[PDB]
Formats: sequence, C-alpha cells, structure tokens
Amino acid sequence: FPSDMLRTGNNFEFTYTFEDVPFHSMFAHNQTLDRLMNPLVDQYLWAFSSVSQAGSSGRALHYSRATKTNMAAQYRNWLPGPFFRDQQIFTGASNIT
Amino acid sequence: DGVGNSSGNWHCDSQWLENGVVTRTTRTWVLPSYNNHLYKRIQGPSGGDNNNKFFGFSTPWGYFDYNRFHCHFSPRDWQRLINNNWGIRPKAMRFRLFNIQVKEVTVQDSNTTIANNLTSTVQVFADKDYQLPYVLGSATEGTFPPFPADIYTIPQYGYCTLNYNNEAVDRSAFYCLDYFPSDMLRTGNNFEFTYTFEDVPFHSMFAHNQTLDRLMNPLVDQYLWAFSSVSQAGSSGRALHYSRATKTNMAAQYRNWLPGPFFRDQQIFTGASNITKNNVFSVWEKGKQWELDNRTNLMQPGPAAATTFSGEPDRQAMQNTLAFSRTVYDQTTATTDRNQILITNEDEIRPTNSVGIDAWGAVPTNNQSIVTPGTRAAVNNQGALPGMVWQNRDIYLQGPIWAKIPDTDNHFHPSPLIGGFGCKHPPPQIFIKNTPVPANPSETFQTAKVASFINQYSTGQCTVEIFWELKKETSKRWNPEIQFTSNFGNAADIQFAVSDTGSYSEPRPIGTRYLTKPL
Amino acid sequence: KNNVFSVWEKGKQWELDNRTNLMQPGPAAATTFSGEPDRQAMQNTLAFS
Amino acid sequence: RTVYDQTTATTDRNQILITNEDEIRPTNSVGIDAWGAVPTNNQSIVTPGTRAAVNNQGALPGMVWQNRDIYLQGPIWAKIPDTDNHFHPSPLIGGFG
Amino acid sequence: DGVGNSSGNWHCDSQWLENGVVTRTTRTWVLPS
Amino acid sequence: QLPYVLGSATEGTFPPFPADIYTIPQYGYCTLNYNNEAVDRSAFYCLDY
Amino acid sequence: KETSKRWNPEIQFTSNFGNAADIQFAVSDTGSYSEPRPIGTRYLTKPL
Amino acid sequence: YNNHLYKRIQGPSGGDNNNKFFGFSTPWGYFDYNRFHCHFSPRDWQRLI
Amino acid sequence: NNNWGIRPKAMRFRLFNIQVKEVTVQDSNTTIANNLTSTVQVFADKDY
Repeated sequence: FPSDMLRTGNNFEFTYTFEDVPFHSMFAHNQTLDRLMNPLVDQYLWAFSSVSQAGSSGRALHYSRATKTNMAAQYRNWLPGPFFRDQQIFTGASNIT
Repeated sequence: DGVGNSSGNWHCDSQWLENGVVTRTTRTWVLPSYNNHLYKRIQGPSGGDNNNKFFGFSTPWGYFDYNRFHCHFSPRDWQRLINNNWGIRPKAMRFRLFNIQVKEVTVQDSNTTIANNLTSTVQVFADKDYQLPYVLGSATEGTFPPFPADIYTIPQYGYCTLNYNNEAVDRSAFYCLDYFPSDMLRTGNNFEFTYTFEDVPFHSMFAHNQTLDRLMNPLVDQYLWAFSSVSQAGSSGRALHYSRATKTNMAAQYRNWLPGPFFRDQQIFTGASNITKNNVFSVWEKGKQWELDNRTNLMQPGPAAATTFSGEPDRQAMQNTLAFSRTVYDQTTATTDRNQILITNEDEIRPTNSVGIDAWGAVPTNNQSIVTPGTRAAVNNQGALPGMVWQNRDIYLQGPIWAKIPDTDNHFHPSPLIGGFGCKHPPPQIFIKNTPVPANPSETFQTAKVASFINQYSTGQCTVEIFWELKKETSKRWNPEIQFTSNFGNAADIQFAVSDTGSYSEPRPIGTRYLTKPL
Repeated sequence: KNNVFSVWEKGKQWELDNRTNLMQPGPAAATTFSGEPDRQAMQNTLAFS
Repeated sequence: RTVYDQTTATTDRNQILITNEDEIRPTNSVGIDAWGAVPTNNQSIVTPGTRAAVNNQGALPGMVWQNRDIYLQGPIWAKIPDTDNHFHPSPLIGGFG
Repeated sequence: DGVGNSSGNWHCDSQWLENGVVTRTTRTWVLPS
Repeated sequence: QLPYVLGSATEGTFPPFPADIYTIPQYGYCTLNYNNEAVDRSAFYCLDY
Repeated sequence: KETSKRWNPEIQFTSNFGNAADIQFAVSDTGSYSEPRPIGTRYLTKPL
Repeated sequence: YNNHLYKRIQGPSGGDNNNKFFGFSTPWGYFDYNRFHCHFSPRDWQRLI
Repeated sequence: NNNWGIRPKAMRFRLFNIQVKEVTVQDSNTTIANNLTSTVQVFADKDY
C-alpha cells in the first residue's frame, strides 16, 4: 500500500463521515407487547374456544369473544422478535446450589 | 358563535372518483362522565393465573374509535368497491366535531329530570405526537355503529403499563390527560382537524389465477437434471440415478419460489357430517400460542394461511379465521351456534400460502449411510427463507382498518396480523371529556377534596371523512369472474337492512378478494 | 456407502394445498465439507446436459 | 473492571461486570423459556391433538424486537460483511453495523 | 362575548427551551360566597 | 397480463451454438385447479384477444 | 353511470360453477368454444 | 400448433394428486432465450468471470 | 438533574369560562341552576 512516512516534525491526519445508521434506542418501553389493549373494553372478534361432548357421541363447537377479563386469549397484531433459546443458570447465593 | 346557531351539517354520502373514493360519514354520540372525574388505578384479577394479570389506569376521558370498515362504507359501496378494483389504501382524513350540547341530570323521588346547561363546556384534543398509550390498534368495542341512524356511546379510555403480575414495576408510567393542552367547547363552538396517511402498500383485493408451484409451462420439460434415487447394483454395489423433471412429473421439479412463513395450527370439523369426528379439547390446551415474559398468550390470528384444503370445506383451521357478530350490540360473549356469528374464509390465499392444517414441509434429520437409513421430520413452524412470497389476510367490511406499528428497533413485514394497514404514525387518538362542574361549596373554607359534582353528560355529532386511493384492474381474462352478489332469494327481511324491530344486522361477512390476477 | 432410497422419500420437500413438492434447489448451502469432496448434498446442486 | 487484568478465567463474579438485558423484556421474550408451541398433528376422535414447544423461531410477519443495548464498555461498531444478502444487520454484540 | 362561546382553552403542558422553561398549568376552581 | 412461463427453467431455449436452428416451443399455461378439474377462479386467456 | 343511494348490496352477474371439468365460457379439450348460460344486462336496480 | 385451436390440457388421471394440473394449450409459440450460454460464448464467459 | 440554577422571569395569569350557579334548598333537597346575568369581579393588586 502507499503510506505516509513521518519524522519527528511530521504529523498525520484524516477525516471520516459515517454512513446513515439508525439511532440506537436509549429508551425502554412503558408497555408490554401483549398489553397494548384497552383494559376497560372487550373485543368484538369471536374465536373458536373449545369442543365439548353433546350427548353420547355428539360434539359441539364453542366460540367466545375475548373480554377485558381474559387477555390471554385475545386477538393481537404483533409477535415477539426472532428467538433462539438458551439454557439457564442460578446466579445467586440461595439458588447457586 | 351562539346557542341558536348550528355548528355544522350532516354529511353521510360517499362519492366515487377516478382512482379514488371519499367516504364521509356522521354519527350522533353521547359522552358519560366517567369515574366521577377521577383517575383510578385498575388492575388485573387476583388469582394464580398470571396470564390475565395487568396493571394500568382508567381515566375520566373518552375517545373516538371509528376504526372498522363498515363505519365508513355501506354494503353497496363496499360491493361497488371490491368487484371493480385490485387495491385500496387510505390517503387523507378529516375529523370534525360539532353541535355540542351538555345536559344536566337531577334525580329526585325516583324521577329523573334532564335540562341543558348552556354554560358548561366539553374539552377535546387529538394526540398528534403519539405520546399516550395507543389503544386503537387492538380490535375492541366502542366503534361507530355501521348504520348511520344508530347513536354512538363513546368508550372510556384506559391503558395498561409495564407490570409485574398485578403490582407495578418501577418503569411503569402514569399519564395524566389533563396535562395536555385541550380545546374547551361550549354549544356554539366546534372542533376540527385534518390528517394525512403515510405511504402504505395497497391492500391486494385480488386473488391469484395460478398456484405457486404451477407457474411452469405444462407443455415442455425441464433441462435441469437432479438426483433421483440410489439403487442396488449387484450385491454390495450402488448406483446413483439422475433424472430431468418432465411435464408428466411436476412434483419433482426445480422452482424459484417457496410459500411464505408458516406457523401450524390444529384442525376442527366444521360441518354437520364431520362435527362428530372432533375430539374433546380446548384451544388453550391443543392450540398454538406464543409467550412473553412469564405469561403465555394464544397466537390468535397468527400469520395468514389458507384455512382449508381444496374440496374439503368442512375441515378447517381453528386458529386463523376471524369471526364477527352480525350485530354490534349483542351482549353474549360465548355461543355454541355458528348461525349467530359470521365466520371468515381465508381460502383465496391458498395459491401462495400453505394451508394451516398440514405441515409446511419436511427436513432430513440425519446423515445417511449403509449403517443408518436416513430420517426426516415434518416442519410445523418455519421462519423466513430466501425466496418466500406470501399474501396478507384480507380486510373485511367488519374488520379493523389500521394498527400502529410499535416503536422498536426492528420490524419484519409490519402487516397487522388481524388485518389492515400497519402505520408508523396512525390516525391520532381523539380524546373528549366533560369538564367537571362542582356542586355548591361549604361557604367556609375547607381543605377536603371536592367529591360533589353536578351530574351531567354531553351529546352531539361527529363527521369523519376519508379519501381512499384505488388501484384499477387491467385484465385480459376472457371468462367471467366471481363477484360479490346478494342472493337470499325470498326472505322476510332483506339482508343488510333493519328488521321490523328496527335493528340493523349484517347477515354474512364480506372480504375484498374476488377479482383475480396471474401469479 | 450409500443406502438404498429415493429423493421422494428421504429428501427435503415443501407442500402447498393438497400437494407436496420436492424443494429442489432450496436456499443455497455449501454442497460439501472441506477436504471431503466425495460426500455431498443431494438436493442443492444444479446439473446440466 | 480494569483493562489490564491478566486473568483469563475466574470463579468470582465480583471481579467482573455482568450486564442485564431486562429492559427489552416487553418486546423480546426471555431466553430461558420457549418462544411458543405448535400443533404437531391433525386431531380426530382416533388421535388426540399434540403440540410441541418452539425453541428456535425465525422471522414471521408481524414481528418486532429490540437490539441489545450499547454499554459504556462495549464496542461501538462492526463492519457488515460484503455479501449478497443481509437480514437486520445489527451486530449481535452491540453497536452500529 | 356570549353564553354559548368559550372564553379560553385548557393549557397544562410545559415546554423546554435553551436556557429556560415555561410551565403553563390550568385548574378548575370554585368560589364560595 | 398473461401467465409467465419463462421463469421456470424448461426446454425451448436458443441453442448455445449460433449455427444450430431454434424450434420455437408451444405456449401453454396452468391455472388454479382442484386436482385435474377446474375451480371457479381459474382463468382462460385467449392470445388472439 | 349509476348514481344510487341504495344501502344494501345488489344482484350482480357472478360465475359459479364450483368445480368442473371445463371452465365456463372457454374452450374444451376438443378446442370448441362454448357459452354455458345466457347473460342479460339488467342487474343494477333503480327506483321506479 | 394444435391445428389452430385452443385446447384444454389436464393432468394425468390417477391417485397421486401431486402431478395433477389444469390448464390450456394455445396455437402460439414463444421465444425463450433465457439462459446465459445463448448470449455468451465460452471465451466471452471466461473473459467475463 | 441537568441544571445548576433556576429563577422565575415572567408570568401570565388568565381567568376564563366563568359560570355562576344559583342554589335553592327546599324540603332538604338542593337545586342548582345557573344564573346567566350574575357577575364575578376580579382585580390584581399591582401596587401592593
């Protein structure tokens, strides 16, 4: 490569400009991804719920709307990011055993 | 202006343009006084199940949720839309609120008396900077009625924050809506603002003429050789066979493309003959779910997948399909009959998207040899692979229009899994309140808090007007296409109209995808 | 060292609607380990006449 | 906790500084537990439905996630390799790709 | 003006400036006789 | 506006050698189907149109 | 063009054969073009 | 081709649903020049790569 | 957290949306109605 030879009187300098990169997010979130809902109201969306035994050999399909009481079964627009699982350790004085 | 001059008029029409449509609609609303003018702390139920626990606040405020399609479109305008057009997206929006009147309520001797308070105010603001929890994305109640004559009760605003079970973690936030600037409005005053949508992709209102794997020319053969089988040549010998895919054998053939990401779901038997073949179970047990923190949540819509195989309509995926009530007002939260509710069908995405019942594929799980025969396992869930294509769940006349894409470092195809248009900056939330008017004080100074207010509520009209951009069809298809037609034949009541009681009802769900396009 | 089998059985595949299709090229992957040229992936490599 | 320490292995945690990733908990799922569960078979009266946990999950439409945060002691940037294809090129240690 | 026209709006926000801050706040009051 | 059959790698390409002569292949296409019989959404394209 | 304030959807001409060996309004395997059903204009409705 | 007829081609009749298809064949032809050795000679290719 | 010092500079007070209510008590039952023509009087003492 070409280089700059420098004796004691000489100095070297250059400048550089970064390409556009996204801001690193220095904030946390106030909300959980699954709690984005309004807790006071209920959903209007029905969903399949369970199969039951009607009579001896018969069956019945149940549908239910998610209510402010039942958040676990509810419609959501979003999912957590890609995931690759890892093992756990017990990091503390009581758990270390 | 004044008490005797109207603030605005009633605009409910929708007019069609070349490459667009504006649907303006108007309602009459009522605003209760919520929480007796208090911010209260709501919390989840106390128990051992950590999934339904939450921490949040409820506010003495209300909000306009107009986010559904049938608020803006009539069933005819919707039909007129979906038959003639390949795509639709929102462009601009104008909300305005007028003809405010607040009523004062006094109850004495079990007899209520309502008189209008001319000097009382209503205060409204839109959150333009998205500095509040955004609750409109989730599909919940409190939307405008589909029918213009019905009256819209404005829902109460509350939100959830970061929590540890029911109790609150240190990072959880409390938002006071009285700490925003607002517009106080008496009966002469009105409120208005305009909004313009960010660029979002057209929703595809078309199906496909072709299957993803049938893109080939059926008359010719491939020029590409591929490994075929290993055979036994002699006693201990082996021979490797190679073969070109021929127009006869399509299954083993080279292709450039793969179906979209897939997360499998269980099947149910949805029909009179098959209903008996169902095992007894529940979604929470045998269904598909994702989990976050210490909680597990059903993955309710999930990524879109065809709901059933071709020619087998009665065995279909339990998780994917949306379902609606045929009236906005039904109080039943669970039902065992399907005639009461409307069940969507996702089959139009079948060419590109794989069915949710069957697996996505299979993978070799080991290195073969003469000692170990090769093994393989099914692929139930598959993330993104290069060369995937897939369709979004289609929007419905009854479904939600948009959602707010969260503010996060990373997004992957931010299409709302329920449906509609994901937005970085969605339509603002509009908050409305009855300013408190206190009851007479004690005439001597006291330090106690003011708990006594004049009981009152407000009502008025609100117009919402949206410009929708349309993508016209260009098609050389010779033969006619499927289109949405109303066939009930003879009936006591016509479909999509009021009954003799006066109740409006929507008899069947309506999706966009009818017109078709080559793949 | 090869066992007796066929691609349709022991191979990798994806399925669409009621049909199953071999995933013939698939996503690109190195066909063989370093220094082991004679043991290689059956699905990935293209072949020509 | 010092740039100059010569020890390459240690059994005490007071000597070294251990980061905590909990701020991404709302969007990102915890690494210990699985990402979810999938139905593994087609149910019937003959075969009860089965399901299996999802330990690794690639990208699905509608995912959101947070990057590992930068630290005062951590690396600032990395060079995204020259390749035909990248997926969210955020350096997995941290910083700006 | 009139009985049906509001006199003013609600301003409770506080905005930060270089070398300063304005805190505007609003309340509802009651005056006994 | 027509089914695009060129993506799939099939026969009927120009020869590699300029002296050879190129027999033009016949054009045909596949549409949405249920097994062999045709579903309602399948399309017929007339090239004379 | 139509101008209609009708609320509820209208009858329109839709092709429903469901499953079939040949698609309607298209050639057969012999190459013969055929029109399976007649088509009139009147679907949209107007007050009298 | 086809004695100037649009004909309906279809998949083979059997129990295997993988190779079944529905489509049409046209009295038309098309130019498929899509391969590299159509355009490049082996020397031009070497000179390129 | 970010600043060494603070002092006030200017101030603006304003009072609006006045409404006076009239109270009548009869039969241990209070009734409040707004008196449109009644006034409220305000002044600031500038000269201390």
